[PDB]
Amino acid sequence: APDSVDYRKKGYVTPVKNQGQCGSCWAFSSVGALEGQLKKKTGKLLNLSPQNLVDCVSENDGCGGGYMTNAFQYVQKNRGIDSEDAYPYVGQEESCMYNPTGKAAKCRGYREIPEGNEKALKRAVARVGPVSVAIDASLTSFQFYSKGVYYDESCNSDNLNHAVLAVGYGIQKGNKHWIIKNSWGENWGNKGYILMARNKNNACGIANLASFPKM
Amino acid sequence: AAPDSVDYRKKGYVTPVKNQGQCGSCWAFSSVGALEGQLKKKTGKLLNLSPQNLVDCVSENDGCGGGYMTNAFQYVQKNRGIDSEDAYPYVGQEESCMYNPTGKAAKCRGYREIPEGNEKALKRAVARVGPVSVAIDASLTSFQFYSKGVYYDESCNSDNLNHAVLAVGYGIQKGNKHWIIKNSWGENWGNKGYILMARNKNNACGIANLASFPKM
Ligand SMILES: *CC(=O)CNC(=O)[C@H](CC(C)C)N[C@@H](c1ccc(-c2ccc(S(C)(=O)=O)cc2)cc1)C(F)(F)F
Ligand SMILES: *CC(=O)CNC(=O)[C@H](CC(C)C)N[C@@H](c1ccc(-c2ccc(S(C)(=O)=O)cc2)cc1)C(F)(F)F
Ligand SMILES: [Ca+2]
Ligand SMILES: [Ca+2]
Ligand SMILES: [Ca+2]
Ligand SMILES: [Ca+2]
Repeated sequence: APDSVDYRKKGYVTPVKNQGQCGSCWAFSSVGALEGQLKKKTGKLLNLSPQNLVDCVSENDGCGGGYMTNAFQYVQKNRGIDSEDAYPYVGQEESCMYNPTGKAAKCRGYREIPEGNEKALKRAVARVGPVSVAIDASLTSFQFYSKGVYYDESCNSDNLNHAVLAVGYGIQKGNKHWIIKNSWGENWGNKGYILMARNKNNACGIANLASFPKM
Repeated sequence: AAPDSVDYRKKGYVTPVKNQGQCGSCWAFSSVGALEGQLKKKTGKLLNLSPQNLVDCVSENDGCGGGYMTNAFQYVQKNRGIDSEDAYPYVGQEESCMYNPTGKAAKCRGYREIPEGNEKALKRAVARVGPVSVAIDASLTSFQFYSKGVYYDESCNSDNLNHAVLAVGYGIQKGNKHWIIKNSWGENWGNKGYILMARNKNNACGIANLASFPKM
């Protein structure tokens, strides 16, 4: 495993999205991991549709929230997920409108990172690609993050409430970090990204509910 | 059109009422009951399946901390099997996964969901398939102290699903349509462990909001 990796440089990460008021971060996180695998398997980078997941993953609760594994299982059972161009984001739960003609990716299952294992999360980001992760995003400090390696001990690894995407990891000024892609728009944080402290005892519970799609 | 009333207990599709104890494992009892009914339907054999196997091994759920039935059906499918209660007994607390393939007694090819909120679709599913896993709002004190009769309470909350049970049938009693529900709180609870819950009373207690059954 390399000491640092960044999938944005390789072209495995789509532009930062804005979920709006909807509790759909889990759909943006799932799509980001699927997008990375799709690029890995076909050489194509394209936007996949979070709305498709919000409207059709009955295991989840639409804008009320959800888990990424349920999203990967749906794409697997459904035999596909639409591209964003074929099923645009609207920011509110609506009836399933999945369209097989707009199918842009498939999923053969999923793999979960063992709970709290930052070492395993790091190997996955390195050898598989971007990995869906859950963190505690409740603090005002995370919300007003702007630069540097974010860390707060008030972060509660037992209070997971937000889904994001680990697109890489590394070190900045001797400080280990995860490169995290958020879905709060290009203006939140650092152009929509946040560097989160790595190996500081699973800060913000970053390795507590991580998983990635199989393709 | 489906029959006016159905009771799979008369068909031998339902095992005795179990007691989950203090563990938040109602979802595992509801899942195993739905699997036990399809197993009886497809093979003619009725046997107890293991809730413990689900509690210890369904990583998508939280063990005794709670969970959902669809995650359990998805585990049995992905796992290629679920143990009998005899090969993996209920202990009422979270333990390490100790699934034994040699003790497998049922399998799952996935699951089907009932459309949300549709008590009509749920009635047709129960009649066509057998017992169906369902989730309800069991928080009311009237529910916890239920004894007999068709249960209905206007304050039951449809969006607050917090408990999993098993619909083994439906019918009518004293003019009130009902769902026949097997609970996992022991035989002393309710009516020998069962409760009749109001049917077609605008989805009372959210009975049709999260109903599913395993494919075999
Ligand atoms: C971020 C965001 O926009 C909302 N946060 C979440 O969705 C968060 C992500 C996890 C990865 C920490 N999850 C919340 C959540 C999970 C699950 C549900 C839910 C699913 C299914 C149903 S059901 C069975 O009735 O259809 C009901 C609820 C809701 C929210 C959580 F966990 F609360 F943080
Ligand atoms: C009945 C009983 O014994 C406890 N009630 C429940 O399990 C209830 C049944 C459903 C059908 C309403 N579900 C509760 C619940 C669901 C999900 C979790 C949970 C799942 C996964 C994780 S994770 C992300 O860490 O893997 C964490 C929690 C817990 C409880 C509910 F919804 F709260 F009523
Ligand atoms: Ca819903
Ligand atoms: Ca603080
Ligand atoms: Ca788990
Ligand atoms: Ca699931």
